[PDB]
This record gives sequence, C-alpha cells and structure tokens, in this order.
Amino acid sequence: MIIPVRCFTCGKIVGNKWEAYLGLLQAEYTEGDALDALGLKRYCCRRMLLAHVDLIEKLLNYAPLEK
Amino acid sequence: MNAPPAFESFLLFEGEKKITINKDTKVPNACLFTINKEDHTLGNIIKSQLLKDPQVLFAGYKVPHPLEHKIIIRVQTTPDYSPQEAFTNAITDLISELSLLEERFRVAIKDKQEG
Amino acid sequence: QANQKRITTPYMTKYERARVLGTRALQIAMCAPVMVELEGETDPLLIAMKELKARKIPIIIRRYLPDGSYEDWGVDELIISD
Amino acid sequence: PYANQPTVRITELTDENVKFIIENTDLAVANSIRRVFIAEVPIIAIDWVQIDANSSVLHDEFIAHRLGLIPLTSDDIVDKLQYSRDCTCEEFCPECSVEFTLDVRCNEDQTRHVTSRDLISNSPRVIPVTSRNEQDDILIVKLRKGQELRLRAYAKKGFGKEHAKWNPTAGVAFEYDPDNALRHTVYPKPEEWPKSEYSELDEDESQAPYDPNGKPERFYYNVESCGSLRPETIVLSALSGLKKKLSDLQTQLSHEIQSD
Amino acid sequence: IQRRLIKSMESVMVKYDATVRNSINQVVQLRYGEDGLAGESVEFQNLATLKPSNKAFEKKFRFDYTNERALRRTLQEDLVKDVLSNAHIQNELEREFERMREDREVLRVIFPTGDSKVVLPCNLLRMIWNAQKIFHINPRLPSDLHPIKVVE
Amino acid sequence: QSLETRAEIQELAMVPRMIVTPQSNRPVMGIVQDTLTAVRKFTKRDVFLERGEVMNLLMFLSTWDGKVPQPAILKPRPLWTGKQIFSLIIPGHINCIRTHSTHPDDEDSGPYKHISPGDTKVVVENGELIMGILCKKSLGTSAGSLVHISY
Amino acid sequence: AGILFEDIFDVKDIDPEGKKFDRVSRLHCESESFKMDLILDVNIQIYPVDLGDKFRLVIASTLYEDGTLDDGEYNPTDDRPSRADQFEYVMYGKVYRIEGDETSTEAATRLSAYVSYGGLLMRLQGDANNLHGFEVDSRVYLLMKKLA
Amino acid sequence: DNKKKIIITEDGEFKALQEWILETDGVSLMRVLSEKDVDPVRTTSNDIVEIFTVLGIEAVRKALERELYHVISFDGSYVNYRHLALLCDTMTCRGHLMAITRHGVNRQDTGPLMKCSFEETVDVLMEAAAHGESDPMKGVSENIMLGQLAPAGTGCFDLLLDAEKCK
Amino acid sequence: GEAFDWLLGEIESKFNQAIAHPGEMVGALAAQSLGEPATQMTLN
Amino acid sequence: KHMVDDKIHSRARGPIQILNRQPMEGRSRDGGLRFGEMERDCQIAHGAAQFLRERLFEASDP
Ligand SMILES: [Zn+2]
Ligand SMILES: [Zn+2]
Repeated sequence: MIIPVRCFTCGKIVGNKWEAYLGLLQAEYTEGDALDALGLKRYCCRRMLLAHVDLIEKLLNYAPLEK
Repeated sequence: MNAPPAFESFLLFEGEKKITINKDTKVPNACLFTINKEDHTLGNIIKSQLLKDPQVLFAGYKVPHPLEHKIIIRVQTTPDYSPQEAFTNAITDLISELSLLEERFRVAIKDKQEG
Repeated sequence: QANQKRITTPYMTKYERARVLGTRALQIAMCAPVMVELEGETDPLLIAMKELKARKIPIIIRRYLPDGSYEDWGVDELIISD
Repeated sequence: PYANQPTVRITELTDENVKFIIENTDLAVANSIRRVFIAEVPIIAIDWVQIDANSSVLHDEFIAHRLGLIPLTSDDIVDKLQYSRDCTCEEFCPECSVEFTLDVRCNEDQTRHVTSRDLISNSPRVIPVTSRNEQDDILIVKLRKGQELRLRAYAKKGFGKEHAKWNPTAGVAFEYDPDNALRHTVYPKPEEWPKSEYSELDEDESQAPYDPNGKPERFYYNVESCGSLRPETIVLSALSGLKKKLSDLQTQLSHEIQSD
Repeated sequence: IQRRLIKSMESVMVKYDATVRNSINQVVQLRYGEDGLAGESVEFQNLATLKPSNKAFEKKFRFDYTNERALRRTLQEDLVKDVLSNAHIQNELEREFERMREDREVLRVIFPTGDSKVVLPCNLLRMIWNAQKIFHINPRLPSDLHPIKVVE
Repeated sequence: QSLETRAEIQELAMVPRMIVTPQSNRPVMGIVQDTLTAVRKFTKRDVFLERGEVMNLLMFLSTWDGKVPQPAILKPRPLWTGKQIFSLIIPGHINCIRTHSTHPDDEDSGPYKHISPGDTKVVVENGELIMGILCKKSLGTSAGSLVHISY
Repeated sequence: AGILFEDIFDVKDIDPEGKKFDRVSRLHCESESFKMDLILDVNIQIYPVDLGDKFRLVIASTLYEDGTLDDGEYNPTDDRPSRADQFEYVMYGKVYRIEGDETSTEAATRLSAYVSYGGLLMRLQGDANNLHGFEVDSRVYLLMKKLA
Repeated sequence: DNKKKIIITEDGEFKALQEWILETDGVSLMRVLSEKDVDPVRTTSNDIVEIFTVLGIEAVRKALERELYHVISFDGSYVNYRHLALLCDTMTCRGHLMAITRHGVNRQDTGPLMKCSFEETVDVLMEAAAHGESDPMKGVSENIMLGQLAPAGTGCFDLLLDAEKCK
Repeated sequence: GEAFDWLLGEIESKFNQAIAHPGEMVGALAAQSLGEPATQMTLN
Repeated sequence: KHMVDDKIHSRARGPIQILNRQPMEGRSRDGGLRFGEMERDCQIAHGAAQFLRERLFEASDP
C-alpha cells in the first residue's frame, strides 16, 4: 500500500525516494531518467520504484474512526 | 506455527558443543569435525585452507541439511600428521591471513582518504 | 496331516516374517525372556530381528491349507531369506 | 601449508560504497568475506515496538516491520553495545539497546508524512541515517487529519543471519576473473556477452585465452552501504567478525582436543 | 472401472498349497501366473534357440567333439583328451543337443511368431557375466570346465 | 500404533522394499528431474573434476570407503571424471549395458562399437561406469536399468 | 620395468566424426616401429594436440620405476621415483576388452586392446605380439609425451 | 508382423509372409469361418461374446487375454502377464463370461456381505434375509466389516507359542 | 568349474526367491496393476 | 490463498461423531483423515492385515 522501505532484493533504501520520484515525474522526467536521478542503478530498485502502486493515497480518502 | 527462531542458526543450545571430534574408522588418520551453529561461511574457508596443507590427504565439508544448523568437516592427513593438528593450523593460518588483510585494508583506506 | 511330509514351502514368507517379528517384538515389549544375547539393544523390534537371525524365536507358524488341514513349522525350521 | 599474504587496493571510496580489490587470496576466503558483509556484520536496528496509539491505515505489525527496516547509524556504538542475550540487565538497558520514541498527530488538512525524522532517539549517536546531517527521509506512514501514531521502539544489536534488517549492505557486487580465463563459466557464444567493467581485453577478443594453471585471484568488490555503517567500516567489521568466529572456533577446538 | 475390478478380484489369494483361490475356495489358477512366480523378480530375457536357423542352431549349440584343435583352444589338455577319447561323454553331449532341439520345437509351437523376448525369473546372461567378473575369467585362455560337468 | 503393525509396515511396505513393482517387473521410482539432467551432464566424456571438487562430492557419499580413487588424468594436472565418481556411487559389483537416448542406430554395426565416438553405449562393469552417458534409459524406471539391476 | 607397451605415434587425424565433446578430442594415430593403430581420447583443454604431432606412448602397469604394484588409490604425498616425471600427459585407466582376429581353431595374429581412463577411451590395435601385456580388467597408465 | 503370416522356412528361420487379410465392420464369425478360401484357424473376432458362443470358454479366455493385452499395450505400455491372466481367469472360471459388474460379481456365491460391499447393498442383504443365506466370513470384506483379521497376507496363518523352545 | 558351481547356486537361490509367497493378494494386486495404467490411456 | 498453515492438520484421539463413533470430518472439527476404500485395497495388496485392522477397526471405532 505504501512504498517499501528497502529493496526486496538488495536491501537498498527506497522509502525516501517515492516522493522525490513523483516530483521528478511531474518535472517532465521520463521514468528512466527519474530513476537515474535518484541513483537506482540496479534493475531491482528500479523495479521497486517503477512498479509501486501508492494505495495509501486511496486509503486516506476514508475518514478515520475517531475525530 | 513451525517457524524456528532466526537466532537458532547462530546460537548454541544449552549443553550443545560448538565442535565435536570423532575418529573416522574407515581410513587411518581421519577425523570428522561436527561444528554446530556454523554454515558455509566457515566451512568453505576451513576446507580450502586445509587443502593448502600438503600433509592433508582429504579435506571436505558438508551442510547435511540446510534446515539444520551444523556442518561436518572431514579431514584426513598423512600418518606423521594429525587431523586435529591440521584443523588447528588451518584456523591459525586463516586468522593470520585475516589479520594481515585487515591491517592492509586499514592502510588502503588511510591512503584513499588522505591521497 | 502327517508332519513327516509337509507340503508347504520350506521358506518363511514375507508375511510370516513380518507377523513373527511383530509378535515377538510385542512379547519382548511385554517382558518376555529374550533367547539371544544383547549388547545394548532396547528396541523390541531390534531384539526380535536378532532372535530371527539367530533362529531363536519360540513361535510355531500354523499354515492352513485350503482343504482345512494345517502344517506346523518352527521358526527355526524355515529358511529366512530377508 | 600456511596462510595467504593478501594485498588490497581500494579503487573508490565514497560515503555510499567502497570499491576495492583483494589479490593473492583463496576464493573461499573471498566469498566468506562477501558473505560476512551481508550476514555477520552487526548493526543497530529497531527490534522491539510498542504501539500506544495507531489510527493510521496501516496495522500495527505493518508499522513495526516498517520501523525495523529503517537503518540507524551504528558506526561507533555497535561495537560498544552488547547483545541482549549477553546483557545482565532486564528486558532492556542502555548497554544493550537504544530507545526511540515517535509521536505524530495529523491535525492539519494536508496529509502528514510520518517519516524517519520523527523517530526521536535517546542516544544522539544512533539516529536514522536519513535524519543524519539531499536524500529525503524514509516514509513510515501517511496520516490523514485526525489520525495519530504514537509508539516506543527499542533498537538492538544483530546481524543479517537473524533478519535482513540487520544487514548493512545495499548490494555487494563480487566478481573474479572478469575475462573468463579459468573457464569457470562456459559461454556457448562468447561473442554475445558484454565485457566486465574490470575486463582488460581488446574489443575483438571476447574472453581471455584459457589458463590451465590458473586459480581464482584478484577478487573485485563493490560493497554498498545501506547507511548504518560506513562501507569501509562494513569491510573492517566483517574481517574482525570473521576473525573472531575463527578465534572462538579455535578456543572450542582446543577444549575438545585437550578434553580427549 | 478400478473399483469394479477390485471388488471382483479382492479376495483372490495365493494359498499355502501354492494354488490361487477366491473366497469360495474355488480354484482360479493351479499356480500363480501359470508358473507360481512373483512378478517382482522376473525380468526380460531372450530365448537363444527360437529365432536361429537350423544351420545356425546346429553351429551354435551342437558341441563339436571332433575338431581336436578347436577343443584344444577351448578346453584344457585333460579335458580335451577325455572329451575326444570317451564315448560315454560324447553320447551325453549328443543327447544334450537332441534335448535342446526338442526344446526348440516346443518353443516354436509356444511362440508361433518369432519373438524371443520372454519374461523369466533369473537373468542368466547377467549371472554368467557376474561369474565371469567374480572369478576373473580370462576369455582368451582354455577353460577347466568339463562339458559333462555342465550337463550334469 | 502397535509393535505388530510397525513390524508389518517395516517388513512389507517400506519404500526400499517398494522399488520394483510387480505390475511391470521394473522399478517404480527412478532418478528424476534435476538429478537426471545433471547425471546426464555429469557422465559426459569431457567432465573433469578437480581435487577440491572431488572431495566436496565425496563428502556426500554415504557408502564411501574413504579412499580417494586414482584420478583418470594424473598430468599435467590431477583430474577425476564424472564417470569415475559415479563409479563410486554405483553399488556392489553390478554389470549393466544400456544405450544413451542419442545413441545412433548404425553405430553397433560399424567399427567403434566398443569405443563409442559419442560416449553412448553405457557399460558398467564390476560397479564401475566404464563408459557411457547416463540418462533415463540407465537410471529411470524402465526394465534392466542400473537401479533395477542394483535392486 | 612394468611397461606393457611402448612406441612412437603420429597424429594422423583428429575427430574424423566431428567434435563430440568440447574439452575432449579423439586422436586417430599410427606408429612407425610396430604399425599399430591408436584411437585415443585426450583432454585437449589441458594438453592440446595438433594434427601431425608426434608423441611417445607408454602403456604401463605401474608408475614406479622398480617393479612394484599399485593400490589404485590416490597418494599425492608419494616421494618414490615415478616414471610420470618423464612424461607430460598421464592418464590412469583399465582394460575392458581385448578383441582379435582369432578363429575357432587359429590363435590371434592381430589384437585390439581397449582401455578406459575414467571414460576417456583408447583402442590400441595391431600385432598380437605387442599386446601380450594387456589383460582385461587390469589397471594401466598412459604416460604420453610430445616430441619434436 | 502381428497380422502377417509367420511361417518356418525349410531352413528353420522365421519368415513373415505378406498376405491379404480382411477386416469387417460387423461380426458373423459363425458364418465367415465356414466359407471357402477363408482360414478357419486364424480367423477371429474382437467380439468376445461371439467367441464364447462359437468357440467356447477357453477360446474366449484366450481371446479376452489378447484383447485386454491389445488395449493395455497400444500406448506402448506393458503389464505383467500374470495380472491379465488372473483377471481373465476370474471372468471365465465359472464356465460363462462373468462380467466385472453387479450382474457378474454379485451373481456368484461370494457371500452376502462381500456383495453388499460392492453394489446393491440393500437388495443383496434383503435377498439373503429372504433366503436365509449364511456368510462364512471367508473373504477380506467380511472380516474387515467385522473388524477381524482378514485372511490376507499376514492373516493367512496362525502363530503358536513354542513351549519346548522357551527353555 | 568354480564359476560354474557358483552360477548354479546363484540360479537356484534366485529362482527360489522368485516363487510367489502364500498370502499374496494377487487379485487385489492384479486389479491395481490393470487399473493404474487405465488412468493414463486416452478416453478418445 | 493456499498457505500451508491453513492446511496442516494432525489428530491423535480427538472428538468422534455421534451416530458412528468415528473421528470427525475436517480440520475445524479436529477430525481424522479418511482411510477410504482405495486405501483398504492398497493395504490388502500389501498384505498388511494387522495394519488394515488397526486403521479400519482400532484407530476408528473399536
Ligand atoms: Zn535493489
Ligand atoms: Zn541490557
């Protein structure tokens, strides 16, 4: 639902790159160039950022249980 | 339900010996070293160091089961030598090699950070 | 039936071996005397197999014939293959 | 019958990785060093969580697992701390553990990013790597107005054999014989394969001529750090840990030999 | 089909008189498989006297006790002398060949198609090979086996 | 749940007693996927094992007398062959002739019948794999294979 | 001495049927002193052999220069004088077949000894006079050296 | 060669003569056999019922063995002949073609309890009640139902203690 | 002679081992041997 | 969805059904595994009469 912390394969930290990745994408980067800007050179970490679906943004459309 | 704790690969159970030496009766001057809570990391280096000893006739290791956490190292030496002595010398040589490698890596790091 | 002429095989069948070993192992487990010597065996099955190899199981196999008669063979009288 | 005399040559040293070469050592020694980089170099990581309040959309184990994987600077503290197995204290103490606290509440209308910057420690030396004084902070959870996350973590000493969260590496590239001279690989079509970065061959030549008398020497390493330890600290701690494994093994060996 | 077959044959069993009988004690087979042998121990073999011609059968199975030098190559000196001199032995070998020829005709009426592949208990060629290797038989030297000993 | 039933199963239904089936007088279990592809690759003619590799493999022989066999190649460098190690795996002194699946049908007629160019024509003698590439035909569930002859 | 056969051979062909294995090559050779054909499987990876080469082949029952049997077991820590010191390529195998042109009545004029060096096959065929040392299921050594 | 005419030449070799054979789509074995220039010795059929009606119980035994073997081996498989022989003897040991069905298996004198195990449980037990049939408990099904040791394998004999050998 | 005598003994022992054992449920065994291959052969 | 932890099951003298005093059916009922007709036929072919009696008499509903 949320960006993983580490790459499943190598263990590189990708948790701090989702927001930067999105900011680069709205900056008219291609996904490949964006992944290059964040330093994801192994295709495992590129897999992590490139195949992520941010479902938490949809789960935050529901009001919480307590106000 | 059946997951062993992850520390069981590294930690010795109470009353369990780290290493056990058993005489191999098939051939003379051979021993089996059953080392608990170790894996290929030490087995491979100990075996390969023992292969550098010309007085060692056989040096092999196996992890009998990956789900279990022991290794067995079989060492056969020449009659004038001993498998226990060979194993001891192999560990001593590995320790000296790693000490030298550590000191040289410290020197290389110092050179790289300095210039 | 004339015991002087028994027509059945002189070999112990696999089923005879199985049941004789199981029976004797139960007898040993129920504190029956052992007929062979023992080094350190405590499993009744091992003791029963040792007794069978030694040919010292005190059991008689009563093999029934289709006509209704029977033939009694001592476990020591049969040829143990396996 | 005696030890190798390995030499070392570091070809790159940054804060992110160390690229070096070990020569005149056995392949087993090189691979055990490589394995210890991953599995027997201790670091500090969150291994105990107490959720006092979690109104977020991720359940408690999700947050706990996520906190465990945040790297914590472990450089000089990991050698000093003890394993909780070895500590003579109760569940915790400052000699075997580091206390973290996290307390965030989304009161404002925009989504609140609970990041690793919100992990407040009692020890200034052991902090989240991203929080160390660029790279953004690791995201623990996004909160909506009215959602709240309050927890209390304890970080422990461990290595990658127990859990990958105690693995300090973000990839260990290991290579040897870049030109296939030992023929430990057999390419069906050697021309089809790209050249290693460490290759020394002219482009017409696909692989080196076969070396019948050759042995694996000159192992190339690129140890990338997740952040907890410096890459050179990972390598030094790996060598020290392997040497102490061998020393303990020799001690137990001596007790077994003399007891016989 | 499996259930039907099982319920039809479930109680058929080999009895201690070696007959195969059902629960009613009726006789289904006087010997199991017509040969009283279990199916685990049997194996594929070849009948060597089925396919060959009369000339080839004669040449391969008729012991030739007239060729002195051939016997000298195959057998040792005392065996050669006994085989060439004695006529009782020669008659024994002649009747051996006649018995094999009768067996040949019996096989020819059993297997009207020339298929020598048969399933039999003991793999005699493999046992012969085992004996050759266990006792280090030299195929190039004359043997000390009397053909009368083979027949008997 | 009893010694009698335990003895029954141990003497009748144990898997080694179940290797050959009465259905078709052949083995019911044989060597299977990875072990079969690998034994085919292992018994090829150009498989040469080094001293350390050979000792590694001999660690996994339960029925090993502890004697390292004399390597098939002594010089310029000691090398054992895959057939030389499978010979140690093969039990007893069994004798077996088979043919690898790629055995050409016109090879048993011409010359080279007993020295096969393709290393087909499996020949095991006295429990040593004298020659040939092992495969389904030699280690599978068919009749007359090495596993059958071993049983 | 322990030598069953010795001669100088000349590589007349390599892999007539084509390369079957990558690291192994079949040599069809003929000598001059005895007129014996040879088929030999050699590991060309470690001991390459080119067409037209000329080598000395020595089938021996033992490696020790003095008559002394071998145990068939690998003893690398052996300091005795071995005749493998005088050769480049050495293999160790067993004779698994001896054919001939014998008849039911005549002995063999030509023999054909087959040896297997752990799967690397050799056939040495020629006059039966030169192959009396060969007996089936007997261990031998190759002892082969290249010469100019 | 399975349909060719295999003869033995005067020299003693097996020779496969390549001859014309006819395959019909129906069966009148009774009539076709009695036709001029038709071989009344090798002409056969795959309809085992007609073989039983024309040639008899042993002829249908052999033919049924042949047809089952053809069904089993057509896919290259192989089954030990004793299994086919036992199945074919079961279907022919009572002089008629005993189908492997309730109409052939529950019509023999196997005992009501064995029959109820297979099929027609209620009809079989009701027939046995109406006729006072007695099951002698000879088969394995009957003993299995009563929880007794089946006379099968390890149950086909008795064990006695040897008093003279316990010494 | 030694090889032939050993061969005779081996043939005798293996033949006596191939004899069917009283108590073999050859009927159930045959039903299984004929029904197991039936599960592989084609329906159409 | 098929995780082993939702499938692993064992029994040793658990609850029994009311009508026939045999083990229950299912993991959820702590039931026993069915020793069916085909298992009976297999063990008849094996010749294991005491094991067959144990499974069909003594381990089910004595
Ligand atoms: Zn990665
Ligand atoms: Zn503490």
